[PDB]
Amino acid sequence: LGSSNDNIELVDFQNIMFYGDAEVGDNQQPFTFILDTGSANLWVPSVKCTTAGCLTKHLYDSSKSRTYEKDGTKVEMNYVSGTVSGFFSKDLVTVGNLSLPYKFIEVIDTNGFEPTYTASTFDGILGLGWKDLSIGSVDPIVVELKNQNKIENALFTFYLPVHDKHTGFLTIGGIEERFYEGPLTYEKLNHDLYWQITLDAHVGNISLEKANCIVDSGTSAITVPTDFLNKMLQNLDVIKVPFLPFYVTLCNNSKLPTFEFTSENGKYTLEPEYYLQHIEDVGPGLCMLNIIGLDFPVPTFILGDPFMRKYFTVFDYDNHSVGIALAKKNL
Amino acid sequence: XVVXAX
Repeated sequence: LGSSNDNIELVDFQNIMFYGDAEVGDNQQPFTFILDTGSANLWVPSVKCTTAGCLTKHLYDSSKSRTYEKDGTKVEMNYVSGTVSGFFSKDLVTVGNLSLPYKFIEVIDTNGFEPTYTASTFDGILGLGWKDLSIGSVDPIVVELKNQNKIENALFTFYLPVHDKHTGFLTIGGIEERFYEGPLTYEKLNHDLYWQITLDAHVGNISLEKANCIVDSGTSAITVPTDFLNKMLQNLDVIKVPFLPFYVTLCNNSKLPTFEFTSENGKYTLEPEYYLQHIEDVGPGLCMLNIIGLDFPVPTFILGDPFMRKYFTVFDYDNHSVGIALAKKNL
Repeated sequence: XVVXAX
């Protein structure tokens, strides 16, 4: 194929999120995952799953895998959107076309991840974050694949799909020009936890210097600290439905600002067309901001799918940095 | 929405 470059194809989910596939056990056993750079653990719904959410999912059968390596360590995987239960197990994970004995979680209780889990098409979540972000300290997949001379560089890359325009790819091992436009620009991680970097946040006249910015493929929206969100919805003609993170605006609202993130290396912007979600069925020419107030311990912005949809992103483990370039409209 | 780890 492409020398040392994998390429797990991505497919959009409801035009907001995206999924990719991978397998466990020496007998393949395919699973649709959410490729989450926002987490560092790999879990899959087990045949031992007894919760309703699993009814619709592809399940993992260890007894059918010559590679299965038991463990049984009870484990709870916690996310911002939910919680998933099960236990540790090790088997042959296959991403793209590379396999490797990998440790993961067999989930048997998905009640804490509802209604999200039953309303989605994915089976499990495959973390792509850092070792310190995981549970049961598991070295990342791309790291191991590198530490096992299976790939050239300890880094993966994302080119999110566009529903009826083009699919996408999760390239592992190396960077490919077919995916981007203009020059790449690297920003150093301020910590080896989430793929978190430091940038100045500037929307209208609101500005947050040295804000923590998490590049997260596992987040469907653009997260913004509460205070910032409130000041941001000021002289705008947006409608917040009381007690709902539902902000309605006229898609053509000429007051809608453009997010501006900057460092001494570059300037990344996100215009309304990138963070607006069409809501035509609710009302004609109507849109919702797909932005949300979320306060972390330290002022943080989660650059979710909206950002990554406009910006081709490189996640370098070896250089501990994030590459950012404009994505090609088409392939 | 969906916000992926604690």
